[PDB]
Amino acid sequence: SFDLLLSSKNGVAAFHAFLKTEFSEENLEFWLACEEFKKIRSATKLASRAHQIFEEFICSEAPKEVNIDHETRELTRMNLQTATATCFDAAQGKTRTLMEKDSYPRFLKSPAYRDLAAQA
Amino acid sequence: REVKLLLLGAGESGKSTIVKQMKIIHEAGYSEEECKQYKAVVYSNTIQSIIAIIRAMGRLKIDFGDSARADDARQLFVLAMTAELAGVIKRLWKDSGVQACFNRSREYQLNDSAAYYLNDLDRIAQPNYIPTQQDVLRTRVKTTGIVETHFTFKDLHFKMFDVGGQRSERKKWIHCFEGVTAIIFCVALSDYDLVLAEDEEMNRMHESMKLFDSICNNKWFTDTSIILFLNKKDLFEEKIKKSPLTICYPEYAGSNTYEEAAAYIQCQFEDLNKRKDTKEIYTHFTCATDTKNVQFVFDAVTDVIIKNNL
Ligand SMILES: Nc1nc2c(ncn2[C@@H]2O[C@H](COP(=O)(O)OP(=O)(O)O)[C@@H](O)[C@H]2O)c(=O)[nH]1
Ligand code: ALF
Ligand SMILES: [Mg+2]
Repeated sequence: SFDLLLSSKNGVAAFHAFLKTEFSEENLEFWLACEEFKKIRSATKLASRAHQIFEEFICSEAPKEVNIDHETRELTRMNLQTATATCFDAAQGKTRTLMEKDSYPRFLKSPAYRDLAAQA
Repeated sequence: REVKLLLLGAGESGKSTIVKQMKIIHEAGYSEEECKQYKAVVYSNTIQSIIAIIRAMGRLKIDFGDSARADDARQLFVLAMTAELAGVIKRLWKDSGVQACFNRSREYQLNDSAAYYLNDLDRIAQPNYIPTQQDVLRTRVKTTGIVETHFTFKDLHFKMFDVGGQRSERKKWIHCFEGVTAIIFCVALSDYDLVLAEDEEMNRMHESMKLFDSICNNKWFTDTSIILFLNKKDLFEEKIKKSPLTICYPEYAGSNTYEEAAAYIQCQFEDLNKRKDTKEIYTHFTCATDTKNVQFVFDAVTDVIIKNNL
């Protein structure tokens, strides 16, 4: 499963190295930015952190801008108006699917992993 | 004699499908095991297509022909293959309100393979179902990043780099611009009446044109073979009598028929060339999902990549 990969320290780092090879690491980063963000109980830190995550990965002039459609983008922008813990669930699902469907299967057929399973 | 080749183009123009057609042509087809791996995608492609139409009905305010479909729609959303879901999906698809919405897909975002999968639900929904080569070809997965794949045709070895077409992916394209032998630039002809999935204010064809102006005339590619695939011709053919090209080109004085409108698109792109004396856009009308056609076009391309590089 893909859910196992995303749960382990080793797995994530290995998967990152691969995504770097295909210039799509921004996906995994955001997804990890979202799993930290939602643990925040304070409504101020959420407030600020939401502007940070949105500024880096979502925004149309974003440095690590992730590939999501117009609807999911502008929804996440209206979810900022009051940043709760779920603010990015939509954007985070689009991104998870992007990794699961497209680049996760290539990773399983990569030598990066092929060797580390051969070790396993 | 290793050649470096690029598939560039806006999102959903058909780059990844051309990459699949290499695996089929210049390797030896898909296995049966390899096909059984595309089940999930076909099923998910199908489920996503139909959700897309139904969500558009509440936005566009279109009624079901038969009010009991609301109850299936509910189940659809919650369930997302099994018999229950198939039945739900089938019943939704046959509904006249659903079909009125499907015939207005230009106002929202719908996978092009929708009709193909949905019209074939009986086969797909079977328990012992194994995708066909075409089913596999019809599958949609968003490419994110830059995928390098190596190929050996009859007279050429190819390093072939496939990229994502969406705006957020275009930053990354600069990683493979060095020593580029040829660029196949995909354009989805059927996009003339559609908007971008990443900007609803932006017509997809005007987007491809701006993109093409910038690649065609880019300094990096003075020495690269610019090849222009006018793709999804099959989808365009069955569109054009239903939806007029004036959506995309208000200037257009010609008939909304397949050949003339296709000749017109072609000229628009080809007019973007800023050094026509010295540079030649090699144009081909393609159906990416039609192996035979992509086989014939790739022979014509290869010849240009010999003539212009030896
Ligand atoms: N009927 C038809 N479908 C196509 C054609 N080209 C691409 N498709 C389908 O349209 C979708 C987009 O193709 P894809 O290669 O994934 O787009 P990409 O983002 O440019 O790589 C896929 O589901 C393909 O099966 C074509 O020429 N004809
Ligand atoms: F340009 Al794409 F998936 F939309 F390769
Ligand atoms: Mg692709």
